[PDB]
Amino acid sequence: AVESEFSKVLKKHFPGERFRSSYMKRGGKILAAQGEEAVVAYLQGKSEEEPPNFQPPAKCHVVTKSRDFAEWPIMKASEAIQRYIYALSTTERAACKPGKSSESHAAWFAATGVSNHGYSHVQGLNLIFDHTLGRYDGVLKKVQLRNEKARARLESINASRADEGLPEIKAEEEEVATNETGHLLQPPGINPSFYVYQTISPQAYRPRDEIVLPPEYAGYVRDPNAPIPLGVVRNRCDIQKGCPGYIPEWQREAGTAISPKTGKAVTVPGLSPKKNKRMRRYWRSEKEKAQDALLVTVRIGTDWVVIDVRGLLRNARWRTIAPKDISLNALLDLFTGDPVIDVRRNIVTFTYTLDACGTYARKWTLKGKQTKATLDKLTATQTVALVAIDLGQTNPISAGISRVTQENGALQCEPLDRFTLPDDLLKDISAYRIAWDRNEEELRARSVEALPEAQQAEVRALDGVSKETARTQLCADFGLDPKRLPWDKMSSNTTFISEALLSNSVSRDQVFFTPAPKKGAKKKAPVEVMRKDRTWARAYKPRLSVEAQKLKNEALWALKRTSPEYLKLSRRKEELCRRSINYVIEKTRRRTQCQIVIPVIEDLNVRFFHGSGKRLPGWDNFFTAKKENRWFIQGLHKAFSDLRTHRSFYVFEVRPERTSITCPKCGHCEVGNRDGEAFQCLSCGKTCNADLDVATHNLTQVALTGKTMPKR
RNA sequence: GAUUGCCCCUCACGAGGGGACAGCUGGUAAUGGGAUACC
DNA sequence: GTGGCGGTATCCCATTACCAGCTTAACTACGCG
DNA sequence: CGCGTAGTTATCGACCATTACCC
Ligand SMILES: [Mg+2]
Ligand SMILES: [Mg+2]
Ligand SMILES: [Zn+2]
Repeated sequence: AVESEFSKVLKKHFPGERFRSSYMKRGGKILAAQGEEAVVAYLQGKSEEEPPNFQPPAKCHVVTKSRDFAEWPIMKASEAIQRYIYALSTTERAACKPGKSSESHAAWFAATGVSNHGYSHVQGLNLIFDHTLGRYDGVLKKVQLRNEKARARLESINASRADEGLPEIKAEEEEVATNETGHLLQPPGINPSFYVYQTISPQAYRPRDEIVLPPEYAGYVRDPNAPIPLGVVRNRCDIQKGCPGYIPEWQREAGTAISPKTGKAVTVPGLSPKKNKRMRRYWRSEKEKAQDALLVTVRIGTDWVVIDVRGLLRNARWRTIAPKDISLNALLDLFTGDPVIDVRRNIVTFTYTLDACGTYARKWTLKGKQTKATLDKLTATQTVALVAIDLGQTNPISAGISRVTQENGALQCEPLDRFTLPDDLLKDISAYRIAWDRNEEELRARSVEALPEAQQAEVRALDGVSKETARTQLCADFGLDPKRLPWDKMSSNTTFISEALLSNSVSRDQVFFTPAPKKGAKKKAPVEVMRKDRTWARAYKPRLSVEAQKLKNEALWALKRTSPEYLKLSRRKEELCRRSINYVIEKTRRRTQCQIVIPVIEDLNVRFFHGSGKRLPGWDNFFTAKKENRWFIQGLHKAFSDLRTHRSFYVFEVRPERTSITCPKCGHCEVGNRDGEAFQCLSCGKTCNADLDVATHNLTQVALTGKTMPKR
């Protein structure tokens, strides 16, 4: 880090009037050009307390290219530069200055021997050069901050510990980012991003002969300064029989009816009575669809690319920052002129300008004593809603809305409403877990179809009688009568088989064993636990031939790697976690009738909130796969922390030490009050839903005050 | 009442209803599932 | 800063978490029509 | 002379807090 001259003049005149980037860039030029005295007159008027420093992304689709990416001089030049910089040492990088001018660019390209495959744009190269130099220095800073963070952690532990006891670790070994020879161990990989820049920025398609479009875009005309018409008609009940987009009679009116072929009672909600509904357009053929696109081009040389900007139009008509009449050029001016083309997916990611859209993004969620002090400011003027969130698996989210107001030197926190998210979102959570299991079973059932006809028959036969074979084999080997022993009440930790075994009392050798102590933090004398029925069931299932198993599982791996479903589900769970924090926020906002909602979530370390899958106890279900039951705690924890930056929300991370335990009424925190989802204090006998009422009541009370919950 | 795409559901396959919209890379690390092996 | 899955060692696959990198543009200049 | 292509040259700043919490 090196001080700048510009920083001095601002710090000397504007201590606390930080400005956003666009004014900073323009302001720097004026100072350097028109002297130091002329920058104040530009920077005195316009400034903001919290300047928007975040731009949402918008994604569109590539239509056609001149040739495949990575066949372009910029893409080859970027790769050649990148893999040269990542294999430099620390000392060599210090004497590697690729300066920002055209003259120095060539001096660099010659002094090192790296080639540029016919591409030299000073700005475009400068973008690549800084980003590559940035990544190389980033992996070196990253260790240093982590090294600093451990040192800071050690620093606290010694001073605090050294007064209560003697033991204190003196120090620890420095973690380096370098090899013995100076090189970079685990150096960054190249990035395949076509970073578009100003001299190349997208602009509305006009027909040039080098650019040739697929046969569907036969005549593409679009006056870039005309207002783009609206696709759908205003009343979709005029569309006739033939034309596309025809809503049939039975589907307009709400009600229930039976289809003519089979007959099922299906509720039809009818046309949506909504005013911000996205409109879906339908063309007769794929040629009409193309002529109603928004094509803009990006030319860098003898190789171009055409992209379809309907994606940006939807993303702008959803945020309602685009008038109903708008031109193609106006749409492009709503976004920055530097897209990021994704070459391996043919997707271009625009972002909004700070003027068109853009919000402040708080870097961190406030914790500790910042919670009280933040409410001290925000309640000085208006009242702020306070939703307290407590995650679980019986009830995914439990929320309590309060209404903090301020009287002199206190924050009256009115409790308003405790609720949980509705059954529809619970139904989708259940349906998401069923879809995952269905996906897994289909992949398994299609890996069987990848076997040759001989091994296929073996697998089909064995799986059908797998449970029957194990049952009969176990009984015959140890003589146990199947009927005397209950089967359906078999779990992962029951010991029914052994007790029937021990009732015969053949020997004690075969059952008891000496569990090897698990490598871990905790070591004791090793327990002698008797082996369970799940272990017996596993060890007696009929194993499949090694060769067929190698072939069968290799087929599954191939199907699994190239399966579109896991992306489908991973987005599905994320959007279902986000949908469940929007209900929460919108419900509290329509109830508290306040603009500003600051949700309060527990400071749970998501690494240990993952959960597990589930098998129903039983003998039949030892040989089936585990139904997936992973927790949404990580999803919903991240979704609230994302409200912090995506929508500039305040977020409160507060330690949930005794929140689920400490009785609301009294300060007595014994661990035995909680029993699951039935709380009961053991001094002032009281019954509340541990999740809904005591956990949220206590979370809010540790929010209004920085102090952590009292202990004894 | 917003032209593509993406996610979920219904469908008389004409379509209808609802949902997400901060995303890319890269290096590491966990987590869950599946298979074998062994005390 | 993991719990009631009996422990460990190989792999295989998926998705996350965590922390690095990113996600302009006005003004000016010069070779062609 | 005007317009498509393109080089120069401008800014990058911070946080709390430690024996439970969900199965
Ligand atoms: Mg809790
Ligand atoms: Mg709870
Ligand atoms: Zn009590």
